[PDB]
Amino acid sequence: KIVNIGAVLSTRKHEQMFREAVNQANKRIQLQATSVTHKPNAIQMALSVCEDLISSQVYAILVSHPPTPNDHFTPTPVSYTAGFYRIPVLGLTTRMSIYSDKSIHLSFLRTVPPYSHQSSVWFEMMRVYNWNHIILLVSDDHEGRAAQKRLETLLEEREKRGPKAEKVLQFDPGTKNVTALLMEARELEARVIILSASEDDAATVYRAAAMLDMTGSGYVWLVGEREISGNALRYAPDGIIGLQLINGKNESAHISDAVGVVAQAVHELLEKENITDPPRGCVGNTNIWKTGPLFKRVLMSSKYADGVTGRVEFNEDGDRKFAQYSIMNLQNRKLVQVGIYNGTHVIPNDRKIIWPGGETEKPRGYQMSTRLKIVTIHQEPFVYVKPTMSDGTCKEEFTVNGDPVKKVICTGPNDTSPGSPRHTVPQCCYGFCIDLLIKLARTMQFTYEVHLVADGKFGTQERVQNSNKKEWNGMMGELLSGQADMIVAPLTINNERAQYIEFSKPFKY
Amino acid sequence: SIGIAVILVGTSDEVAIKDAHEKDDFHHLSVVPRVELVAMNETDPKSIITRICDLMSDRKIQGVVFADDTDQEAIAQILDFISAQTLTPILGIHGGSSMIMADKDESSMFFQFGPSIEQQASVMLNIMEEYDWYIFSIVTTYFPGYQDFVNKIRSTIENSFVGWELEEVLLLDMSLDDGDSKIQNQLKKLQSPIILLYCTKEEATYIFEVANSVGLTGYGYTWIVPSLVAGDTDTVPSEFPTGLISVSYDEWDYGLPARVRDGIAIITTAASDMLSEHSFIPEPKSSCYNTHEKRIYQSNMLNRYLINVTFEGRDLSFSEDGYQMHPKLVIILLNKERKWERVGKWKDKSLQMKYYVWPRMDDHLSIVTL
Amino acid sequence: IQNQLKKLQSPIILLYCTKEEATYIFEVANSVGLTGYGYTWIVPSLVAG
Repeated sequence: KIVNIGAVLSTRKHEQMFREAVNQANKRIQLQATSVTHKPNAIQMALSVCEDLISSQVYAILVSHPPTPNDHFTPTPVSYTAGFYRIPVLGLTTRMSIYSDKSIHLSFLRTVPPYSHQSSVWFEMMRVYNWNHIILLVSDDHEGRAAQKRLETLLEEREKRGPKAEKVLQFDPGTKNVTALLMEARELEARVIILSASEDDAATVYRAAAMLDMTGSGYVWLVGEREISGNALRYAPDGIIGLQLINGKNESAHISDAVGVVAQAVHELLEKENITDPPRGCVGNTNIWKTGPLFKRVLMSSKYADGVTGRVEFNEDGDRKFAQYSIMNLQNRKLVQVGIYNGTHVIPNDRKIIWPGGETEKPRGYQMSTRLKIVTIHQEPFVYVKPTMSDGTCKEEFTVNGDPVKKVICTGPNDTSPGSPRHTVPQCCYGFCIDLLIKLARTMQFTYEVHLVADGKFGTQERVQNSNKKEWNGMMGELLSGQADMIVAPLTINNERAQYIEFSKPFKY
Repeated sequence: SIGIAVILVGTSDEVAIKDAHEKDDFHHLSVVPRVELVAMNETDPKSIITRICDLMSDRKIQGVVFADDTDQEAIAQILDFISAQTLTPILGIHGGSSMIMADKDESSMFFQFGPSIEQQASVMLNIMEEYDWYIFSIVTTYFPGYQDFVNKIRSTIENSFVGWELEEVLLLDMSLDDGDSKIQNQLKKLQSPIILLYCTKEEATYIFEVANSVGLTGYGYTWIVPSLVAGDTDTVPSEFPTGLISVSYDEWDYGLPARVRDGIAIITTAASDMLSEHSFIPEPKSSCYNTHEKRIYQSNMLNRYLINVTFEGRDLSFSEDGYQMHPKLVIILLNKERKWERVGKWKDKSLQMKYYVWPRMDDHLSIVTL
Repeated sequence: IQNQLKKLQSPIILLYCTKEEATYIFEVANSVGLTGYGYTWIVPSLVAG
């Protein structure tokens, strides 16, 4: 018989190219070609696909990216009207981040992998340069959350120190004050930043970083392909590392690969026993074509046709795996490919790679910041809270032994009240824990600046149904927030607080 | 005037809904319930979309209550599609099987008469606590929503002070026979009297068959399956034993006329509140063929004010995804006669159980004390 | 028998029957989930051979 493949194309030239491709692939039952141009709206597009369905309805509908950067509003209604009858849909070029949904899209095969592949190659590259701490941040809700989840899943392996995490951060695509998060970022240890924001978001981040000068020969950058555009390059400092997958804008090559893979798929499906061809009708066809599930299962199991994307293989997600990615960089506004990553082979191009900030040597890991922020609490037998004098110091009293009290000055909302909270004058405090911290500093040569907490709160795992998440609020909260470093207050031990943080050997019972 | 449409396909529910005007409860003298009870027999996507566009172009359509008799998520799919393209909010007032909690996008939010799977898990755990059987395990396949469901379950476990011990969480798949043997082994190593699953009716039949094959029957092993994936089709296969319990929307207790009345009342109240606060009536351009008309997507999102209204003196708010903020579902348990019986009624967030004990199938002695 | 074996919950099981019935019971046991991981058996050689 004849399997007339229904196809939708953005340009008539590509429609004629697909006609020539199917005419060439007919050499390998035969196959015909049904073509239809795209519509400006989803209503006319769906109506034309329904008119294209009543004609043949024996196909695996494919789609490509229009010149508009949406690439979703056109392929979505055809996928919906296909899944209405459990008909698979094929995708050549689009943002597979949102399209990677087995529930939304019934059967979808993306030729171009989503940014999960970018996160994977970022992890692979980080596993090479021995960098064990990364400051990641995302702006887009859906794509950013998916990339962060994929990164966390990849890091959940390995059950050296090993790169686990430094600080996860989310943002907005339309914000203009990312400097708030960038201050905390620069206040951390490792100068390894990775972002996956949008175009204008990346431009704003680049502007804020240039205002902060986040390129002092230590700031390693890893940027996705969604931000290597010239609009971002107008604000992007040189030396950053960009990504670019193979066969980016090769539309004809993608169409050739698609017609080849669907020819292989139809040749594999026509060898089965039961073939319930879908009815040539869009109206009244409120049933499920038996060729749908079986066709999906036989195309996803082992089918692999040659083409332009090399040894293409469909992973267990409906996406083409084992792709090639050109590892480019911003070597003085020149996107030179420092290497090519394909499958698992980390292959550098042996080019003279320069790091941002004029440095020619590979930047090391985090810089050990010899400065800690100690949080404490008011407790009579261990820590003391006394007001300072006029000049700012406090009366150096003595004991029966005549030894100095070696007091220290800690800034804390300690002199105010919970009724009128305000940043006080630094109060001078001393005690047992203070002397212990003095000994620790004299042993390890620290540069400390201790301070109390806002509302006491030794520690609480407060939970609520407003956000369905439980967070630590208090001294331990400030500790886990990132502003504090270590607890020197008389903190008790228990299985609850030992989950998030780890304690040391006791100095009292 | 308010342009409301009551779309029905498959079945026929011609009722006295015309009493909405006789109710006379709208204080604002700018909203008239110009309802249009449009009916049809075919259920083709193209025909449905053309009829929707024709209805939106005939009168000033602002909110459409929908009813059907089929069972498919394509209804919610095309609803989200039309809410994204034409930006027209509709209402799934029990919608046949359209009252099925499904994901959506940042389009015009359309409410569905169904709760979240998290609420189903919470009421299931409450029923389990009414029986004091604080031992359960999780067995599910590669079905959508499994991750969020198990995360909500784990969060509810870590929000109590009772020994809720999750024996084993299982993520499975119906791929081949070796996977089936592994599933059988893991089920033999389950040893839990309470098991929760979520998948379609055919996979449920298959898993019940393999369960009663490996030795999982209704003697002491009871199950808890959400109705969203099970469905109250009034014909249970022989695979599912007489021990399963589920919770579904109040289809047997909250009638379709009451549901559509509540929906049109919510629509009317939201429209009145919006056109009284903003005082600027947007023009519902029903082009269906003009891309230049897409510039009308500049006013405030109607879903924001739609999901924060109430009517009939009852809290009828809507969630961010389009769920119900209203209690009083129906707890359904199938008896030995292969028929679904409404024993419990999860009303007002309470477990209205009967007999003060689970009616299980000579070794049950009572005692006196003092 | 499969139900009673699922309700066995014992790591040590003893049986005595011919080689064909032993093969059959081992087949149904590894089908219902009785393998050599933690469930060991003791069978007399008079009937095993």
